[PDB]
Amino acid sequence: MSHSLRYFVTAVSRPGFGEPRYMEVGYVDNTEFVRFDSDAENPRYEPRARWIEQEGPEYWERETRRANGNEQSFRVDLRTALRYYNQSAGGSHTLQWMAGCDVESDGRLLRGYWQFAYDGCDYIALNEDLKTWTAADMAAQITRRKWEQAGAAERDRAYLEGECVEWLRRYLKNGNATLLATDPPKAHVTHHRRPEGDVTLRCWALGFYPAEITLTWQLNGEELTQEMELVETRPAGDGTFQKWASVVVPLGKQQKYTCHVEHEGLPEPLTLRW
Amino acid sequence: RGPGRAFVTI
Amino acid sequence: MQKTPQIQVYSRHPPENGKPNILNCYVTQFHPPHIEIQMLKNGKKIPKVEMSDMSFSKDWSFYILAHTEFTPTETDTYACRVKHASMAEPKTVYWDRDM
Repeated sequence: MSHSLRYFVTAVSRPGFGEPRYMEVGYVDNTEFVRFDSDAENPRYEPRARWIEQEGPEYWERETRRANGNEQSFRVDLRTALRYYNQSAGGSHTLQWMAGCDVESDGRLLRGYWQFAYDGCDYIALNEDLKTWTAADMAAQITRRKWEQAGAAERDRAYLEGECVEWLRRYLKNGNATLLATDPPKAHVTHHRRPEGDVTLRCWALGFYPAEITLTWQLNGEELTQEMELVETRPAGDGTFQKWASVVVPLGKQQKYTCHVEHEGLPEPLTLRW
Repeated sequence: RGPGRAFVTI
Repeated sequence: MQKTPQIQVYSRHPPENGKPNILNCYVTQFHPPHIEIQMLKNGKKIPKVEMSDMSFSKDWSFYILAHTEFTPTETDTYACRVKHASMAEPKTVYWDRDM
């Protein structure tokens, strides 16, 4: 499991405020490099990273039409949504598109993606086998059918495997310096000796990349969850990231709980304590 | 390159 | 559904009184995509509220990050007020280096 090209899309039906806000975001690992925010002066595809900027006019243009077109197809979807739900014409909503490909170091994608979400819940998604859909709610059921006969997956599958994998290695091969740069976390626990007879150890993990990580605590070997506390992986801005997990402990056990840090940059899973 | 809703709606 | 935003008011660089910096208000785990983020310095609002991001996680859960250039001191109090649908009132979150 190594690299990916993930494209994030959001259609936001803002009733009365005009046509839904449409936006596309391009990703490789945890890096936004391209964007398309409907509400813009020059509505071209934006180079949201310097490395991609090497791409010619043929690219940005060949992409603008891509986005702009999709915006229209979404408009339809949004409109059609209400119908499928008897919902008020004056109600706002969101249609989310998440399509990408997780390609392995050698070169073969480990997984292709093409999924949907209306507002927040999963709507319909192209399964693991890359050849079949999934219907969350009854609405999606219509779609699975619609898409089955039309052979919608076939058209997609060849992208995730095609231009996705094909453009992935290129986006990397021409901007790998800027990209790749893997960083390990520099963890360490803190010990707040607050009153109430209970002290809490906080295990931070900083300066890492990729963002994707895993962090935990182990009390004398015992795994613990319904007691732990972990903040979302917040970005450090400087290409790096931060994060942490905390566990309350009775003032006097301390040596009994230990934090774990697993990350690509790390050789073995980092175990520590206070 | 990004994917495209191939005008294959809901 | 309608999920609650998990705010985090931290700094882009380890805090040093006098040493300039960046204050991030990385907001996450929230839905719908509408939200309002204000970076406040001593109660008042921060003019150049440089904000950035606007995307979402695997579980669809939206995310965005605000960030103003600032400088710590012992006194100057900084916080980040987030107003969002999932909540009844704008939750304000103060800056706390010591963690």
